[PDB]
Amino acid sequence: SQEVAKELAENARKIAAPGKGILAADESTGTIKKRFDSIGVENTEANRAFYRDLLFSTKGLGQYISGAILFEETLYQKSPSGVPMVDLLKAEGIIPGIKVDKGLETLPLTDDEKATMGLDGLSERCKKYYEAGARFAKWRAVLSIDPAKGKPTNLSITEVAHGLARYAAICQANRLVPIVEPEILTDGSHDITVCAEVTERVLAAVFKALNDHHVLLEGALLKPNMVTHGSDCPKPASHEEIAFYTVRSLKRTVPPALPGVMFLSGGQSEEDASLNLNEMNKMGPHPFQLSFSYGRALQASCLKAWKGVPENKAKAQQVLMERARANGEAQLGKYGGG
Amino acid sequence: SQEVAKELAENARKIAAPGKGILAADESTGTIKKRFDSIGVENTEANRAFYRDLLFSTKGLGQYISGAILFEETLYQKSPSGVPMVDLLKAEGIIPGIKVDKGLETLPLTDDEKATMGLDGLSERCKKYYEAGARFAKWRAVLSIDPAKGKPTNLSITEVAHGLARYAAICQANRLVPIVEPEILTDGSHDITVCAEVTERVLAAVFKALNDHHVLLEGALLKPNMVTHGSDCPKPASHEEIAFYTVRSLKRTVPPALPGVMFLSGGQSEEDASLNLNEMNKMGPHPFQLSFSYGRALQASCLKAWKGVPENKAKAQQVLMERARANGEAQLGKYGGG
Amino acid sequence: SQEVAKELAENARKIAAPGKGILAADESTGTIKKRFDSIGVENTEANRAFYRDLLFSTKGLGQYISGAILFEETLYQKSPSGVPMVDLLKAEGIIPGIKVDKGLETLPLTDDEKATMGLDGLSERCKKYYEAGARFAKWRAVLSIDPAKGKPTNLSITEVAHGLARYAAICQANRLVPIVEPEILTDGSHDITVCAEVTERVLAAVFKALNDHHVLLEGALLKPNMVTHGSDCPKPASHEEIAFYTVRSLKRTVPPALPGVMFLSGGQSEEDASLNLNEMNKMGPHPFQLSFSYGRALQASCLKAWKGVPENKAKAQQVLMERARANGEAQLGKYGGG
Amino acid sequence: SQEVAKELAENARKIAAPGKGILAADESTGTIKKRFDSIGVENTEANRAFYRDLLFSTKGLGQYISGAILFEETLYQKSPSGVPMVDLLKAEGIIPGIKVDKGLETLPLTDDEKATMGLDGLSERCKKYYEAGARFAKWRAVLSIDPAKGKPTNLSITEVAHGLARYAAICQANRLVPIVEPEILTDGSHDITVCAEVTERVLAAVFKALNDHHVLLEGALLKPNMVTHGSDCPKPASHEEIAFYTVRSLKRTVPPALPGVMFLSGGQSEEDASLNLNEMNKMGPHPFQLSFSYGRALQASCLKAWKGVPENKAKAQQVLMERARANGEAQLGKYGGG
Repeated sequence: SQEVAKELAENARKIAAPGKGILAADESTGTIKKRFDSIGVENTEANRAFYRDLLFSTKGLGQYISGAILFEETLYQKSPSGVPMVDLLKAEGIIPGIKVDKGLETLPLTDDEKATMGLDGLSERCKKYYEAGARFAKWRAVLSIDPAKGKPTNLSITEVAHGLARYAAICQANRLVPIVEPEILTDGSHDITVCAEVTERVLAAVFKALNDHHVLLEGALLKPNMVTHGSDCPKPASHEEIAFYTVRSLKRTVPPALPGVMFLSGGQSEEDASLNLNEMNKMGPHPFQLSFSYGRALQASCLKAWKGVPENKAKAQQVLMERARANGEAQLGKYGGG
Repeated sequence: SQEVAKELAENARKIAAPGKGILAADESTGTIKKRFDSIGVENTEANRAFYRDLLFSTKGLGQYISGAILFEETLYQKSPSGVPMVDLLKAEGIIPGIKVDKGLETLPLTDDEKATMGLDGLSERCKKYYEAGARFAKWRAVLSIDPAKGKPTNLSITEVAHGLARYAAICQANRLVPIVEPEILTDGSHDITVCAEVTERVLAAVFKALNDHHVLLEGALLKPNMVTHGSDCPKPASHEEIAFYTVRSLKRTVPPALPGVMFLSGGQSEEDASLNLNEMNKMGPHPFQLSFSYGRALQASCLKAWKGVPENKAKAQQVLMERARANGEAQLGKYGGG
Repeated sequence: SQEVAKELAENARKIAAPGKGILAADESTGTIKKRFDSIGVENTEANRAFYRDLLFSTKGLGQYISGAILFEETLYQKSPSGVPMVDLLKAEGIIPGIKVDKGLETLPLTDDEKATMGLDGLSERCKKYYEAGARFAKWRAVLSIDPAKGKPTNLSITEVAHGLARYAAICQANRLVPIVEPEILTDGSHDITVCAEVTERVLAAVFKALNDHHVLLEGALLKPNMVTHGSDCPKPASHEEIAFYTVRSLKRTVPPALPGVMFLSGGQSEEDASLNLNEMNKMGPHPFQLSFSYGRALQASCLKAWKGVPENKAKAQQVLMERARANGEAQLGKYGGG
Repeated sequence: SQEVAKELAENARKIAAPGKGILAADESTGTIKKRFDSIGVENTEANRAFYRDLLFSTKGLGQYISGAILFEETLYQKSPSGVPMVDLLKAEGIIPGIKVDKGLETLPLTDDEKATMGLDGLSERCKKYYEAGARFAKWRAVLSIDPAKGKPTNLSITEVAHGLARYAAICQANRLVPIVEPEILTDGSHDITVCAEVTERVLAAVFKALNDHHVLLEGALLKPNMVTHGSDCPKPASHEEIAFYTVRSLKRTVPPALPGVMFLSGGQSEEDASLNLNEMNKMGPHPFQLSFSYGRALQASCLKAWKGVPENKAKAQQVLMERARANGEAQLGKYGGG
């Protein structure tokens, strides 16, 4: 359908807009519990509603945020003051997105390598989510690097690629732009060069599968890890190194019909997440927009500021805006540091 | 686990027992509605319970039937007289089995080629079904032959193989013997030789995938189509031909660690279904047991006899027994015709 | 080896230089026989030497031609006047290249689909050719489109990709930049959209294989067909269409680490070959250089001018220069027509 | 061609005849040099001719040897007394076979993992070899187990399978039964269970590729390693273990349309090679004939007896006969030890 293809491509380009990127706010109940913990907030619906409203009602946010990934609860939620979360996003011109996977399950007879579940009923969910205001979807797969254990195994990589390709095609049949997230975890003490090799291998398998399932790259986005040393390493790789190996790994594997690569921050500090993106965009221009789809790296300071205390709201929204601005500028290679 | 492997292999061999095979009684509500229609029975739970009890309470059935595939409702059902369906099977020494797929969905951007859905929550369902008395599972995939349209497409075959391998591994992790059913439909007017070529191609892909997912063949069973002309053909292929091409297609693709091949009857008459199996077992002995997993081909006369009329019960159970005996004898290559 | 990688990447970029492209002059004895026929020249070594010298001694040719693909004879040949062919190329700053495949052979049990032969002794040949002055290599694979016959078959595509990946890796181990040529023939009456679909499928398989064999894309080049209607079609597709579908097919499949895509002209007129390239480069800038590797489309007029008559030499070299200029300008999207 | 298929299947069954197996006498000049060394014989043609004649003229050899694999020299050789080597084989009713690979080459950018070369000109060679009296061919691929280095790598396995499938199809198009030899070397100190896992993985890939290339299994033979501990292990696995894991690895992967599995002895003593085969055939009957294709394990004592001394001829031929008888009896599970 030319009409569906056009819509998907237009929406994908709008999400990958220059100077903008994604707020990943799609923490499940159990994932958000953890965050609310760090600042000693109790995880009532009302609080989740307060926090999500705090994010999405931030004045001017849409200058830097093109799209927000929601958890299903939030998609159908109202702010404490009674406005639908989707209408907050719409007032800032931020496109609502929806996490659609059902999370992870061990692959039988692997060393705790994970499949991503969620295809059953996906098509029907996508239809409902579109009617609810979503225009893009997210599905996260996870791989581990462990050279001693041959991780990621063939089965790991082939499963991740199968699920991502099926999900992406199903999204596109339902007018949702799929974000394809094959996250290679930082777990371990491998060097950046090992991450690079594994990332290239995984992305080659993912894009071959996307092609096999007839996914329209013009109407899709990628959300990969940056290429870094493992998290058991004592010093992080330099920003220059991370940018070098990350851009190279992408240029080696990703066809340029894909309109955007929206990195996950994967445990990086807020500042590193901005600086590492900025370094890639000094190296511009590129075949595709290199931008951000950040959760913690946009939210961590905002949360630690808000503190569960309502009174801390304005301060926390200002802090969210500082980080959104930083990453918008980093998209353009114009972030000066903070 | 040696213990789990042992159990699976023992159970698979028990299902593929000489002189016996499977009653496929796993019709969904909507599938059973159709059958109850032909004889003008209304599809109440009570009737479904009456009919399933009529099958499973048939005295001596376990002489010829090693295993019965149930629909979930039936697994947790009681006969009209109040005995659990599973306890009827247990009294005849018939192993309960459970259909675990969630049925079919179109693959995006194919010409109505089908994925089989059901992996989400499968592992947990298998655990519950095992506790309920199931010891084997069934998952049906479907492929079409259409040479003009390049059916079955690569995407069709690769999806069918992926789902069957994932399902089989998940079953085995939960102590259930998986029946792997990749049914190539008879739709169309292709010759038996075309069916043979496609069957061999599909089975080669299925068994490579089973190997890739670490499925234990000793603890699995296959439920393939026989190799026949398409159903738009004027005369069926001869029993000798069907047996020739079917056994050859299997010998060309199936490793002999697999303990049984339990054919689906796929629209064949009750008599053809018996004769075609019998012809294969004159050609014995074989590397694996060639037997039956029949639904209509065991049930059609039984249903048309029972008529929804209770009074017709004994006659219908006698008729079921005639067909069970016929197919048990056919497993041994000793069926004389009926 | 950083050193070998650096050399390959530098040389690939030099071949894919802006405003320049490749003269494909690697006609075998039997292929060149045909050309010499059209103008009634007899195929003596001396004539082949005269014609190749006529091409390579063309004054100023290196303004538009970065590289020349030779046949083995020519690589070790002297011009009639006694100068080595390689030294003619070196005086114009044109990089010598070498065809290294051994041509085509039918794949058993296909409908005359072709494997490309040549891996045996390739590594050793590459070493010798490098010592002889070659810095890049060429290997041609061929695929056919026939939807009724399911061409190109899986076996066709997988063989083409295997041979190209093996060859490319072997070249790179020997310091030669591989030109990867998977030519999809124009044979048949399929529409441009069918060519596009098949081209994308083939390129996806080729680049996955290149990744699997550890080929360095930064040190390689692609020589694909343009995307066109089949040659049994009455009107050629418009330049705009050909450019649209060709650039899209590339953007959909080719990672942008590849430095150049040097099209084959595949039976196009000299003028179409220039105009179609020029149209793609109005659509610039691109993720990779889109340029030319033309044989007939650079040579046809030159040959028909020279006529086997020596006296026609200057005229024929002027004619070669007109076409080289045209295609150099087309690389830049600045060709005005001829 | 029914006619070619019939011939191949008949010949494959004749090679895999009960109570018989293959003498692998296809040592290249450089391989035979080594053997002639151990007993201080100088490697003249005349000696190679003497030794090969000593083997092939052994009276009654054809009771136990169905087929002899030759090196090309030997296929076109005469015995010292002037009889063609092929005519010696024909007088004993032994089918001549021919090694057709061109040996091994490193795969670029692997840790010295090997491709097998030889496809170029294979078809034409097969035609000539058939005219010369060959009716079966051999092609050896090699893989290593090194879990620390992820050997055998995907590239290793996929290359081995590609070459074996291409070669097998080409042989069959030329009326030669292909012996498919994917030898997993014993190098290293891995346990028998690791060998088993790797063997199963490799055979699954090989047989999927054979299917993809349209190889007729009924007209082919396999020559795999037995499943054993690595050669750096202090005690060999027991005969019972080796037989258990070897038969299981085959039953798990090899379709039973294949008529024979003719093991390589891979560094085993003459006695172990016989006992290990005999142990497998106590476990009979099997889906395919389990037999032998032995070089050293048939020849070692014969060579050490002959000593380069002509006078030792009769003794050496008697010794060859003892080992041929032993392995013929082992095929039948009736060898009592020596």
